[PDB]
Amino acid sequence: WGQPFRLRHVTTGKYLSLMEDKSLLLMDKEKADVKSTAFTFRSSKEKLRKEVDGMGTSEIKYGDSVCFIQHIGTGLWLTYQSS
Amino acid sequence: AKGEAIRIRSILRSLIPLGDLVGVISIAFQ
Amino acid sequence: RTQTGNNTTVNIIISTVDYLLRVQESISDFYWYYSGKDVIDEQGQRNFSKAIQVAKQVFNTLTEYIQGPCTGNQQSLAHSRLWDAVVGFLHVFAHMQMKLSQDSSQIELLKELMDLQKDMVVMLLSMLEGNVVNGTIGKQMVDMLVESSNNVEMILKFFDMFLKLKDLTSSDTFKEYDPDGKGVISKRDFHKAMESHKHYTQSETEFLLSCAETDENETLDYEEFVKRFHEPAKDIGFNVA
Amino acid sequence: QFLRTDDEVVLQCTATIHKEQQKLCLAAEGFGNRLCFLESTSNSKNVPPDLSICTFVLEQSLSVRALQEMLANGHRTLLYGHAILLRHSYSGMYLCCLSTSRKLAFDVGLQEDTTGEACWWTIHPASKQRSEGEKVRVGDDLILVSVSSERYLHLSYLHVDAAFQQTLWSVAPISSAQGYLIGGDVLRLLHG
Repeated sequence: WGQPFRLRHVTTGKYLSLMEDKSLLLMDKEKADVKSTAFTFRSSKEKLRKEVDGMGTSEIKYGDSVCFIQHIGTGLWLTYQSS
Repeated sequence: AKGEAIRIRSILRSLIPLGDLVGVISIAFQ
Repeated sequence: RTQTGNNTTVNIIISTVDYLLRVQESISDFYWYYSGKDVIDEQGQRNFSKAIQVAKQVFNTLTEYIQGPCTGNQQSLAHSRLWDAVVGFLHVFAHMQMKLSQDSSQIELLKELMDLQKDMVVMLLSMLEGNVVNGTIGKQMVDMLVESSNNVEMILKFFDMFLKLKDLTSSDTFKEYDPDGKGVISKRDFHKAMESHKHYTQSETEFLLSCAETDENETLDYEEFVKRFHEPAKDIGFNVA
Repeated sequence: QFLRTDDEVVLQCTATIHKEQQKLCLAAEGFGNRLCFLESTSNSKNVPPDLSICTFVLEQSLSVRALQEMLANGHRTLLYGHAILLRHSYSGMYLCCLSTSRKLAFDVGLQEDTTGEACWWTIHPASKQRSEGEKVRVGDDLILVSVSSERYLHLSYLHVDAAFQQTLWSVAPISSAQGYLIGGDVLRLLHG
């Protein structure tokens, strides 16, 4: 939890870059930077590591966790809009 | 086949790749 | 080890560990050169026993450095690269005792290697004495048995196939079946002997019959096959146990 | 700490052309493209590097005479003077030394069959201090020499090829439990 993550969609090869000046968009390798796309995951909608060696300690499962995306650069949380 | 003898001989193939024959014909009549 | 009253220290014991590691590696490289041809020349034996004595001598020094329980010697040598050298020696030991113990001419070098085996386990056992219960050094030696379990299984089976030999020999269930008992037991007689003692997988009966003597008709001695052989497998195997 | 068998590492350099720390690493695709190629890692915040097609997995380390023993036809730790394999961690192809060129600098390709001396590489120390027989720590600079072609893993100008001129190569670790999120992975992002 809390370490940053970039996201690449696989079937295209683009990066989910948060251009909140317009919208959460999908841009390429050369255009994507750190603050444009880097996300973390937390247990909840709250806001209250990075330097280890080895393969680390397994924090998060696959099936049994509900993670929430908190962007580094803007603090934004992913949401939906209300076949 | 003695193993490394092949690979040294291949290194010998790798250098002067039979363009020696230009030297073969060019010398013999000067 | 620590050399206080002078100016700059030279920890000589790690240096002699490193020389042992060198000789270990070169014995291991001599193994691979005879890993396939399996009938060793006079020059190979003459050179090889000449190396065996040197390895015997450096293990006697590694005993009598650490044989007194001066614990700092144990600690300082515990974190060096001894364990890998020991692992490499065991990997020599298993396959070497296997393919050596199959001829009549290889008796002498096998004597020498069992001797080296004895002083090597003398060194390792004499190292492991300042234990408590779950000591660090005991954990290290557990771990080197873990990482090279395979070949040590071969050496334990090699001890079995000449300890149980004297056991199944010493009973008069076939040693009485020859009327003479004067070292005359035929190869088919010894085959129907050793299979019907019923402690032997038949591959290892083939191993012993391939090993034994092939003594000029089909026979084999009692005294000068197993009582010949049963002494060193007792002596080293004692220390192993 | 050390580089144990059957983990996941890379190979890497720095390209210096007029004050460049152009940190290129090694990548190869396979898949209708046998020749290996480059991947810069200096431009990290600039470009997130496509790192899935760069990594490799050690299958097997042995000694040189043990390589002869295999050529008669268990997570050990490698030492300077071992012969190793390098499978491409993605494609499953093994990294080898091709007998073609693009002088006499041989090309570097991927292949399938582990037979023959193409797939195999010795290691040599890039240190007067650290030398033969001892371990390879994390991040040790090292030279790789093929068994068959007996050429160094050369970085040319920018080609990557087997040549008679040495080239430094650094190694960095990448990875080494079940049901647990482990990085570098492709997955689905459910909603409910």
